[PDB]
Amino acid sequence: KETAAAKFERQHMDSSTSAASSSNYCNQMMKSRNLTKDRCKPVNTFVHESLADVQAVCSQKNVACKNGQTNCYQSYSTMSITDCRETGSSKYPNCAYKTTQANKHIIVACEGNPYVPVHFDASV
Amino acid sequence: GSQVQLVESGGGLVQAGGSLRLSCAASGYAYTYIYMGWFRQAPGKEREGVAAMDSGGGGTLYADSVKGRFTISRDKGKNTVYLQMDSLKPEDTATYYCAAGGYELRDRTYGQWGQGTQVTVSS
Repeated sequence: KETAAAKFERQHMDSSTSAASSSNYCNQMMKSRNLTKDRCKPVNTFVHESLADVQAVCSQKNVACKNGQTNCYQSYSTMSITDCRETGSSKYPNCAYKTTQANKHIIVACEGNPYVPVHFDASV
Repeated sequence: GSQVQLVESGGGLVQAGGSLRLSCAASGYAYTYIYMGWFRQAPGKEREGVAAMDSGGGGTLYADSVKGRFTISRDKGKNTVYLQMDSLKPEDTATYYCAAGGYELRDRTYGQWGQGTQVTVSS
């Protein structure tokens, strides 16, 4: 089965792409990474940094997750990210997304040994 | 210095009915771990959470088999956690591990681990 660490990579990692403005990016990526298959995932963030640099966040600042869990980690630097959010007309199975580039600290929940990102929690 | 290290002390060999104190001080991390806790692996058994506590001294949780006998504390230094173990039983024999940076007693959520300290309770 897909591991928790691989699911994070499929859902949130896009290291090869730059922060260049790209208005259709989320419509393309939300489908390609299977985040529109069973429902429209309402919000999803992709990170344009290396996998090593994102895995390293699990050793950075321990902070509370949005839900109250306490195994989240905030990156010391802001990172090049893309926020994908459903549009007002989006309705499954016809999902549609707005793309927004940002530079923000990422917050991920980490698990396992080795200790790696398994959930993308927030950017601030 | 550059590495996070969870330094464990105390533990060791003790007779049943006796007491031990385990201590763990994390060095190398400049901020505060929200949760720290103690885990153990007894001979013949999977690793289990023994006690955990958040940096405010709250969120305190204990394995049912040690409630009323073990006391966890975090009031004795930044990123330090102590486990006072009284009325020790032979089945408390195990390698005890300090852990930091996780949530409650869920061992998969903790990313920093001590190397493990033997506790042996003889009958």
